[PDB]
Amino acid sequence: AKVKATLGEFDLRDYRNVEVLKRFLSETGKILPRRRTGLSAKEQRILAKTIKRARILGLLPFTEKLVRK
Amino acid sequence: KRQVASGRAYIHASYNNTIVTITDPDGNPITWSSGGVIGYKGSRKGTPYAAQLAALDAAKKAMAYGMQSVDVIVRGTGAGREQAIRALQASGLQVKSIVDDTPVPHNGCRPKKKFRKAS
Amino acid sequence: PITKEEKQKVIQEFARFPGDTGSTEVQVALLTLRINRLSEHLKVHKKDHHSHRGLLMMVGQRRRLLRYLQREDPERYRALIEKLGIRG
Amino acid sequence: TPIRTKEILKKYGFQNFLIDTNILNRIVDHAEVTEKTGVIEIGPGIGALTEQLAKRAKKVVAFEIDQRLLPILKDTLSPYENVTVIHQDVLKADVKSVIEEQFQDCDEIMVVANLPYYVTTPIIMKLLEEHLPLKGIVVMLQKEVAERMAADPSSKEYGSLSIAVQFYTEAKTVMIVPKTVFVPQPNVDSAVIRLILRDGPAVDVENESFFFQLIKASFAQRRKTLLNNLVNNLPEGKAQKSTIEQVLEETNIDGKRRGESLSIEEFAALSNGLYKALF
Amino acid sequence: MRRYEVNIVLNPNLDQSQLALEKEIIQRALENYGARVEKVEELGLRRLAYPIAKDPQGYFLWYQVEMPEDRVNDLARELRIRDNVRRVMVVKSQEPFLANA
RNA sequence: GUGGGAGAGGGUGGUGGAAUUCCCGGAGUAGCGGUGAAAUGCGCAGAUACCGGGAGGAACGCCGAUGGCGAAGGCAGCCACCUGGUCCACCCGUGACGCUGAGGCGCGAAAGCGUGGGGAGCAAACCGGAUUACCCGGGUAGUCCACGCCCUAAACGAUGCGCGCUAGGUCUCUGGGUCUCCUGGGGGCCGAAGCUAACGCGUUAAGCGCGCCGCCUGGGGAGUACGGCCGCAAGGC
RNA sequence: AGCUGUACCGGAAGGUGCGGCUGG
Repeated sequence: AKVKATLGEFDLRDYRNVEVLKRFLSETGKILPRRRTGLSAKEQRILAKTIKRARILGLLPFTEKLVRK
Repeated sequence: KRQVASGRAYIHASYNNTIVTITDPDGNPITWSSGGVIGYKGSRKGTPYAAQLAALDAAKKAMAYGMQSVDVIVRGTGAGREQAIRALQASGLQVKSIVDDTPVPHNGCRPKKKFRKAS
Repeated sequence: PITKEEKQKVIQEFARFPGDTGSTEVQVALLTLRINRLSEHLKVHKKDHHSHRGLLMMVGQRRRLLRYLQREDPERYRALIEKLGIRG
Repeated sequence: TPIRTKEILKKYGFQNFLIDTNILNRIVDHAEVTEKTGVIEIGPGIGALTEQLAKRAKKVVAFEIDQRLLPILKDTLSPYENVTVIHQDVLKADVKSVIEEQFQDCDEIMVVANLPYYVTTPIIMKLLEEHLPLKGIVVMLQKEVAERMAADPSSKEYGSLSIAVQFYTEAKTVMIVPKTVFVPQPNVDSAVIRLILRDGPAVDVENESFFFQLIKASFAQRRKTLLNNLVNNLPEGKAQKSTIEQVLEETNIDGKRRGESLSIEEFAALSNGLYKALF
Repeated sequence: MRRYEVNIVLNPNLDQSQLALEKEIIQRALENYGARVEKVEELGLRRLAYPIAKDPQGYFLWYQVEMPEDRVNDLARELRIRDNVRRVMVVKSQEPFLANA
């Protein structure tokens, strides 16, 4: 599916709303492409900026470990 | 001796070698083995079979120190990754978690000439 | 940046008649304001080679407007040039 | 011989060749070999040069390092009698003995060679190093290298080879070989140069070691002030900076001079200057 | 004369006294630079996705302020001097761009 | 002029994490590294693999794109300040105020130079190992910063700038509206008429026209010679 | 796979370093 579809209404510029932002990160703490998030470019740009900001604030992980083979 | 009975395993998988290091929860290594320790030299060290024997040998030693179960962490993307995981899985230790921990730069130091040309 | 207040006061000062925003005098005054601000900036920032082009363009535009004004009515040109302190 | 080359290669089941005739005579014309002068050839190959050389050579010694090419040297040089093959590497040999032995009856020798360039320069350097009593050398040696061998003291050619040879011998470009004469086009031009030895060194023999050390030091960072070169490359020299500044004054060489713009005379003067003053 | 959001992440292992003192000092410093507080939000304790100063806990303060621009940098330089405060971030108050509605 | 919009446009401060190297502490022992296969090298003064702390330099993974911005060169972590260009709507103001431009003046990747710092990784020259180059292990300049020079290129879309006219279809970035659609500005593919020696171009013209500038006159010798200007020099015109 | 600006080359039938181009 898509991350946007698997979500209600929310703000993209909210750099503290961790519960929604975590939905846009893969198993590893990496930003998902538009292929997965299902956003327009402007939306993707704003989301990536916010993600980086939250990363700095320590709320979101820069990197992590995938628990598989 | 240590009789920790529960530790973890670090599998450094390279293109040239595979090294398995068994360790306590605290991270202090207890025993280790590689492709070279078995007796292989040169390119033979890189083979998946070498990785299998390395994993089995390290596991046997760790059992001799009285372990029962580990938590395997794999680093690198060499040719002995899956073979080492499989070997350690059925060696008798009760592996609980398999974790990928490949350390990659965030576009840091400039790589060697052979590894450059990357877009 | 130039706030709306700063611009407005200049517009309402240099206007020929009330509601005028587009006479040559108003354009020259606004360009002068921009040029002064940018000159201060560039005086501080020596290695801002990208803004210097902006300054050159602004100066050129001001010179063209002044040439036209002088050609049309010399008196207004003299009054403007003295009141703005251009070329002195 | 272009027509005969194919025949000879095919007849044995078989690499750059001077197939053409006129110029092989011209190179030995410049080489000036007679019944009075013998020849040591190190690159005989198939023996193309050897035939026309021995047509007017006093004595012919040839060095072949590979015995795969050996079986064909005899039968291709059947009529000629002057030929004597020493299946020895010239670098690993002792040319002094061979000079004393084969050419004892003969009068003079001038080396003429045609060998791959990746082997050329070390051989010439060795033949110069050991002070053999031979008249001269004639080699075609990748023109871009020959210019560096001659290399008037400027124009991107005056390096360190230039100083060495001009300290040992004389050099000057003799002939340009037009491309494509070789059956495989070598994508590069070659030049025949001649070296003529001299009686003793060109300049002071005060310290060969220190002279060459200074030569190497001054040309490490070619694009650099000579003073910077010396303070950098010369051993320590950081704490001896003031000494260098001192010595450069009385030698009448300016600090900011880009050592690539020096003469052998100036280099000799500086070699004498720094030695016995630096330490 | 613009609107900013000031985020402070400070040492979580502060008792009532120390925490009150830190809040008071940062408030005084904020007021010192001609800043006016529109609102304050106290999010308390949160779980940091990675350790900061070896401690996986952080105390979060969020101020909406309105202040002169040419001061803001200095303010940050002022607020980052205490050893108790770990992270200080000042961001221009933007608008809530709404999508998926 | 008013209202709004997008952006790795530029400069100055300041901090975030990943990774490499090095130092210290702990635990543990015989290889590690490297290749097509090996060797040089490092290691019993304890190397590799592991955990913890510290030092420093350089670059910013995911998003990231056939994307965006700039006159070109070129420009990617994030925050703030200062600042240039540009688009759209309203159609409010001036009333031809325009286009181009020999000289001049400024900018100008990389590689180089001078005066001082800095130096983690990589790496000309150089030093060694295998097998002619290639490949492997080291390594100075250099790569980084400040100031001052240098002024070159496959500096390219090999296409000078401005304006007007001449079928469309499709993808995409970004504004506006009366939002199935309509109307602006960028970036790409396929194609009417037409053009071209052909390849191909084709509303982003290499079509049809007007204005201004630059340049060409068979190859080699030759970007060489001499002269002049500039540069510390290499060299540039 | 070549080409190119610049800088070196005491194992130059040419090689390498830093960038650029497709005229592969």
